[PDB]
Amino acid sequence: TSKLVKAHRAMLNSVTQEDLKVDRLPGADYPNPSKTDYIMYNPRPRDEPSSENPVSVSPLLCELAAARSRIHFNPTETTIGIVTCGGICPGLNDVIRSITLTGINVYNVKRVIGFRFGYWGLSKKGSQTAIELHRGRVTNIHHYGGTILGSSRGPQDPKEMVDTLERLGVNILFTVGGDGTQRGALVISQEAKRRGVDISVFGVPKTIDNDLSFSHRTFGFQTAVEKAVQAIRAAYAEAVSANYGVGVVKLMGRDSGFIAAQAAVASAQANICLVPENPISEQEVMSLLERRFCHSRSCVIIVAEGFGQDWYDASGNKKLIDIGVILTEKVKAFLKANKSRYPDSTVKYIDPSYMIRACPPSANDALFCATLATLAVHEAMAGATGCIIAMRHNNYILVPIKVATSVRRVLDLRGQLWRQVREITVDLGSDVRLARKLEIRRELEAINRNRDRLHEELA
Amino acid sequence: TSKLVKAHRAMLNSVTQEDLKVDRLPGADYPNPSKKTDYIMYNPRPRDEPSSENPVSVSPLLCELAAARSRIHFNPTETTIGIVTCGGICPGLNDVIRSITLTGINVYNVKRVIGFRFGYWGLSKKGSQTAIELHRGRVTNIHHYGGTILGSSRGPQDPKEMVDTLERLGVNILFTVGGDGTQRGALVISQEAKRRGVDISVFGVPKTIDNDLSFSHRTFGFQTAVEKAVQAIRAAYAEAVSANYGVGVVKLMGRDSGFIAAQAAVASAQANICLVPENPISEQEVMSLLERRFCHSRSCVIIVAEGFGQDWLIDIGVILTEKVKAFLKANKSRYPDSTVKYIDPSYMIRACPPSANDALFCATLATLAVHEAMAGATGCIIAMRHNNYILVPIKVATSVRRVLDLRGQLWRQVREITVDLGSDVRLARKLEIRRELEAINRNRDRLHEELA
Amino acid sequence: TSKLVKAHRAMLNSVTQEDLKVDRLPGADYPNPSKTDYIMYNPRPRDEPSSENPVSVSPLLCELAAARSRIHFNPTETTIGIVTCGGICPGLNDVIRSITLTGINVYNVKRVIGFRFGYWGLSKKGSQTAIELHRGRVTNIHHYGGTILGSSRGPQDPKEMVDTLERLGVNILFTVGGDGTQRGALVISQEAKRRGVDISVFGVPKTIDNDLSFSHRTFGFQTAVEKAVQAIRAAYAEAVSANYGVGVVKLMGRDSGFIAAQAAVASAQANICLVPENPISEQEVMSLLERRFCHSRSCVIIVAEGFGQDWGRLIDIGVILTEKVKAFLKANKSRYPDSTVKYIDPSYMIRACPPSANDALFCATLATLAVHEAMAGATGCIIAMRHNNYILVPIKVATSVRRVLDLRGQLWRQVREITVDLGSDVRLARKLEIRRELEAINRNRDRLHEELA
Amino acid sequence: TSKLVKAHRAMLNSVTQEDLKVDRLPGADYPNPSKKTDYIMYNPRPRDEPSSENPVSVSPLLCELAAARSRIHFNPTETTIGIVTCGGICPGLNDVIRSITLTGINVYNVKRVIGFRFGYWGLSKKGSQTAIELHRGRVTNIHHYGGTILGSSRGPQDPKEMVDTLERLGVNILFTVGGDGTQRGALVISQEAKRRGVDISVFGVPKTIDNDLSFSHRTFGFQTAVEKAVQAIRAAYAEAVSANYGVGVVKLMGRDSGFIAAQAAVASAQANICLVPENPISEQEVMSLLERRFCHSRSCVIIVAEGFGQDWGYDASGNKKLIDIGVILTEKVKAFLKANKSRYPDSTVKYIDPSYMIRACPPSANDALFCATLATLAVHEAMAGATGCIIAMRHNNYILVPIKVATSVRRVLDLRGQLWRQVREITVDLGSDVRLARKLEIRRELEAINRNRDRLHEELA
Ligand SMILES: Clc1ccc(Cn2ccnc2)cc1Cl
Ligand SMILES: Clc1ccc(Cn2ccnc2)cc1Cl
Repeated sequence: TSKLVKAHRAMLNSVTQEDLKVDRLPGADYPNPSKTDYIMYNPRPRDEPSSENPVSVSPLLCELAAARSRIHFNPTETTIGIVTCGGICPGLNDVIRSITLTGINVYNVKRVIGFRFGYWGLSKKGSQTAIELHRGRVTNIHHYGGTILGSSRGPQDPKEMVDTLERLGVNILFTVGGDGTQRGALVISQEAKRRGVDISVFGVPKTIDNDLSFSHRTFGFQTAVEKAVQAIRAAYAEAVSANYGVGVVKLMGRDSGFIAAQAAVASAQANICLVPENPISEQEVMSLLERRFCHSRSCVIIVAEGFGQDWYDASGNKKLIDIGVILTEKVKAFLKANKSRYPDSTVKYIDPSYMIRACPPSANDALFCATLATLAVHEAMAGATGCIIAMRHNNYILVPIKVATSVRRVLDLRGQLWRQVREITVDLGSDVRLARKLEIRRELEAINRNRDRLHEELA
Repeated sequence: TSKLVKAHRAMLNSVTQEDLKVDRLPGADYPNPSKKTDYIMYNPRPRDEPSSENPVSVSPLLCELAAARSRIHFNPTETTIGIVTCGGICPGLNDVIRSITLTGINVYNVKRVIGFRFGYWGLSKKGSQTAIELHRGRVTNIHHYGGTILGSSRGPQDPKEMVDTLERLGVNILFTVGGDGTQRGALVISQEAKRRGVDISVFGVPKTIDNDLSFSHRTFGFQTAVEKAVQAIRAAYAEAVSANYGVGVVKLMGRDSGFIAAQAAVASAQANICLVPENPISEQEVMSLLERRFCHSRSCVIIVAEGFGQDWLIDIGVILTEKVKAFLKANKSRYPDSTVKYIDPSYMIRACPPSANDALFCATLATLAVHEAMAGATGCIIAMRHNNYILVPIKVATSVRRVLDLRGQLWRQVREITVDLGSDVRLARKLEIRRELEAINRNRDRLHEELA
Repeated sequence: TSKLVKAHRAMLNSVTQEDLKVDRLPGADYPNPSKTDYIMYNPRPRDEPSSENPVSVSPLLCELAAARSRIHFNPTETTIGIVTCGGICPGLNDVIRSITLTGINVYNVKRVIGFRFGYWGLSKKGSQTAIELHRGRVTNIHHYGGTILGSSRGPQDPKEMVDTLERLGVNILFTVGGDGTQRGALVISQEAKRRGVDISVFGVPKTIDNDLSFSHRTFGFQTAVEKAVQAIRAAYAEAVSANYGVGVVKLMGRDSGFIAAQAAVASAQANICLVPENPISEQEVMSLLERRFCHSRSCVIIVAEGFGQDWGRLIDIGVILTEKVKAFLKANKSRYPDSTVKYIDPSYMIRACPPSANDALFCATLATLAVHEAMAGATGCIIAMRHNNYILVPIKVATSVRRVLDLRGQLWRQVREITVDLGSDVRLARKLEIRRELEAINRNRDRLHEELA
Repeated sequence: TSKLVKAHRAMLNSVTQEDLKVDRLPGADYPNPSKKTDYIMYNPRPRDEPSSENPVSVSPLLCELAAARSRIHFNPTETTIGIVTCGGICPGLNDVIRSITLTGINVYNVKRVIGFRFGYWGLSKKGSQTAIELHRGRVTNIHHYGGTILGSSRGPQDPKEMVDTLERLGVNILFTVGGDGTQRGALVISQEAKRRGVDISVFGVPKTIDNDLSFSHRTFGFQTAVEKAVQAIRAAYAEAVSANYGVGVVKLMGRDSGFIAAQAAVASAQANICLVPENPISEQEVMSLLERRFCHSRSCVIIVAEGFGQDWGYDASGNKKLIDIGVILTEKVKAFLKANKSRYPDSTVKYIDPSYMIRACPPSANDALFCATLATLAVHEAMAGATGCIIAMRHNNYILVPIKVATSVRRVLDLRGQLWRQVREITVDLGSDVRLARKLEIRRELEAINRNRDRLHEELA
């Protein structure tokens, strides 16, 4: 294929144009109380600019998401279900709210059910806990972080859940969660189709890491970066205030390190940036720290939680070793070994994970959540199922779950972002004597200029 | 015929593929002390249905991708870079200054970087005296602050005077950070310096908060502007809600667009009326929407773009404010006690550092602008389209401008939350209290149950 | 009488110890389901530290506010009323919430009524709009600015309002507003006592200007400063970006200029600071601006809304001062050729916002104590903060005097410290400046030379 | 001892009026280049009721007010000022550095200002080499940032070495920005420099975020710390609420006090349990409060001061040697919930150490102004020959406290005071019942809602 990595429980070994076909629940009878279009996967041309229009490098076309002239489900007779799974994430309530109010205010659906604490709230034993989502209940939930429905990790019995959906007359079930959640949602889809029950299962991709394939952005990412940067600023001030001071700060990234990268660059306070895409040895790290301490009394280390997972697997995804705490103790033991050279020295660990997830979204992420939701509803009412909504090239597209779980995104280590990271982070490939000379040369040239202009300012 | 408007002094009456060719200063001798031009389609939509072979763009237009080049035209250790910030301020102006400075110094190792004070006036013979050296030490933490250390000013100077100053200071590359007018001036400087046969690259960094730049989905400062706008709406709302028949008027940015007005209205979800230039309506149309709102609520919030109602360049905020006040003082009968609050948050929106996302965006826009100017790009701007960075000829970028698609999903989402006269108020208000009552009865039932 | 100013319709010409006696509704029968103490007005000693303990300069003693062993009203039989009057203010909802929940959760009162849009919500035609304040209704109101009850300026008929209080069985009415509100609340108090009706009227002082007498702090002030400072930072960046750029920024202060002062000092970006306490001429201002433009291309002017109220034909001193400066710079185009003047009214972003956590805690405490005291039969009085202690002040007193910047005080020192001084010869000052600048840069030069091998 | 606690190595067993006398360096020759000491009572509470004569303080103690003096002791244009920041960082450290610098330069026009790097180590022979010049240009915008440009370090140095460096650099005034350890060191330097008869003024700027300083209602950084704590609680709460039987443990500052824990708990109003050193309780007492909370809610938030429960797991450099009560309490709760899986089946426990986001940040504008004032006054008084003393804030006034006194006593939550009331008001009380008492509460909202229902039915018509 091209840019993407094969996921660990991939259902596809490649993606053909057929794989991108979005399952449509049979029928399209009722008019929207309010033809499918495509966009190219790759907008790069195959040839150089000749006489005729340009041609995509990739044969892949993606289905654009938008409110349909004809809808499949009958508005005033439909019941919408929502369930939030996994760890929390900025704007979870924003998705809940926009789904609720699009169903109520735009399609005028019969009712909206919010299932409590993830898939457990569709189990026979926790279907008792579900709640009614009227306007009054979601009025200001978007002003807050986490989820009013609550969440939980891991799966339930597909049969139990489809049982609860039928019993509550749920025509559309919106699965707000990560890879594992949407793979579960495909199981529910194939169970409800095994029974021939008219239910649409539709995924709203919840990943803060923004490692979603056929996606440039997922909701919560931008807010996560903003927060990460504020955590780095505190790590930096804590580290700078100490002689041979190290600040370790763990940012999100199991599979990607997009947060680690973008936050490192944006703060411009990152001296070392450890991401899963670029795995390096313990001694490689300590060597970068050693280099840094040649010329500065201060080092700041960004580490993605998915880095150095050799210094497993829960329910869907993978059990991480706490690389933050490991890396912290490794550095401490390295500095206690070279007390000779780095006499007084201090190492500070920061897990800002809680302040990053558990907060309302930036207005830009809030608007993005609102749009992702409203469109997901517009399409589920038009019989879309077994699919997610994502953002590519300024457009909203529908991706089959089977595809979206098969491939994942990952830093291009030859790309402009990672350039800008190496631009600011320690490079062993710089002679520190020669570099530091040419530095003070410029500093001196500049200060002598000011000296000259100040002499001039005497009457 | 697509989603662009032809600009007021457009230099092109159409755009052909030739018009998109980016001027390259002759020669490409020196190697990038760091380390074929590539394209992306204008329109990524296919002409046909998904058939056997790969899909084909609806539009014949191809855009030049911006990236660090294997071969550069200018000699690093012999080059001098010039920067000038023009017009009104904007979030992350200092971020662009800093990243240009430090990319030139730290990545290309240029001889020196000159910052011209207060816009084009700082290249005039009479203000070239005020220009400053941009060493690392001078730009260290400027990105943490709003406005511009160089300072800015509106309007033009003598092209000859400015090229004179560029030659005298040995400026090989001049980075013009400003709006439409600035970049049109920058093309004048380009054509003057080429009339003299002087090896200077003039390169534009588009400064518009309104995000109305053609061949662009995003301009630096926009996201931060939205974030701030939303915080101003939240204060307008709390001020209006606290009053019986309370109106909050809040003026957001938008001379030509109303992208801020729209996105902020939707994101806050506190906008009852949203006035933008793209949708001009009468005074009575406004007062009718306010009247409708006051049928069911004691509270109205009005978003107005500074470029709206320019037939009532005129302070529509203060006009609209007095119009509403005079309308409510007429109709005291119906709206007895009533209060109207004007808010100009313009100052808190422009004059502030960027959000981390806009900071990263500024940094990238800059670093790439340098990577391309060193590779002999001139008479062009850098913009963001479809997740990619592209080089657009100034002649093109000034010929068309962006504008809200009133049939597009964003404006849908605005009408979704703002007063609609086209809704029967009796029928709507009924179906409202029906749901309210259903919900109340549910809670009632569960509370009755709570006898353990 | 010394450091305070006499208010414009003061009910007292001085304050005696008797004037400070806080009206107690007769009876104290029921136990708190949960002796009055004093603090000195002035804690300064009359004499030196001699053999015996020190003695206050002032004879005045203030009643400390705290939960009483015995309360006057019967908890499960009491109804509490709240009304927010005037302009909004950070933490209005915080006061509403803490009063509500102290009455409910601590005293377990029968019910709590919130009267809509200020005194209008106690008028016969408006009492229909009042609302029930259960826990569920005030749960998260403190996260927001302005008032869920809503507010309105001006008075109503005292008789109409006492009529509504009796009809709704309101035993305690909490008046959240400024001077005018509490003077109205005393009228209601004296009307309800003219009828012999067992109602306690208790004031929670709402002033952002913090010009309340017998008070060092009022709720909303700290938050106001924080916001003011953020407005100055934008004014500054707007002004700096222009050649001969002026930023005018109007902060709160009708009678005081405490916000103007504290914000000027805290930002340290204020070049001129105009406050009502120090009224100066138009030409005095333009002279300070002129001085500033001798050495800098940038001036930032803090103006209190109550300054220069004699410049007009409150008058909008922000807009006046703005046009005056513009006309002065257009007159001296010769000297200040290109020049720009930017006005900023951040008034809306300052009032209409939730409180800083420190102001939220302060609101919570002001409220909870106001309830603890009203249940113990306190009436015709306000609660304020003096010298780290909470005290009860008779409204008659609190409306008679107001606070005001001490222009010889350390704060105003720190303002003059950073704002243009005409009393500096600019030639001699600017010399001694570049001397230090050069000394400093030569030092760095020396240390950089050292860093080479 | 009456309201205050005796500190662990207190230099006084009581405070008399003589103990409050602020050491004045002999002489007061030069005029303040800027154009008789006043007192305030310790306790402003009267002994008797309001009778015929003026009221009399309960306490005989009078405190010296701090303010710019008509006559100063040191010669401005001939004086050198020294600054050193010690210990852990704190909001507005740079604000104190800046205001001291610029008051000395701009107001007194002192000869020079030296900033000693990384605490007392920067006065040691071996680190005196690292000290820096503090000109206007160097402190211009440092106040916009957290931590210290000078840098800091814990622990002591040789008093002789440090006085050696002070004499060699001609430092007339040394400003010690640190905690009570730092100021006790500063008294050692004071008594060493007086043993040599060297005209040096040692003046303390109290750096405690915990706000446990005696003869002080406020220390710089406190308000900002609260603000930040509250934002950490809000994230702890949202993380806990999103889980079925979800616990959020959040460690706030408080080695000796728990003022942050208390004020943050009350202000957030999201705290279900609040553990502070002043009120030590058993492991089972905690788990019992959690158990109670889980009877009625699926969500618990626990505020723990770092100085609480220091007997669940002596004394190295400073006061003690703290066990990580955050991590202990976290594992204890986890093991308790894993034991009662029966009752609390699915359950989640989240630990949060927001310590770094609280210290390492610039001050709130209110704390910035407070830092600026503390500094400018400290300079105004050191120039007027004040030494062996700190500046603090009491009853809206700035006072000078002898270090010997300030290190002898410390503040601590009054557990019968209105603040701690307001904490118990919102935190789990075992003295509400299972059902028979714990019942009367679930009323109100239902009674209210039928009224609104009725009026909404009416709005047909
Ligand atoms: Cl919501 C979601 C998130 C990520 C992915 C692909 N992926 C990324 C990392 N591991 C799998 C797929 C989906 Cl459906
Ligand atoms: Cl910097 C810039 C800003 C806006 C536009 C398009 N335009 C023209 C007039 N209004 C918007 C073009 C450019 Cl090049």
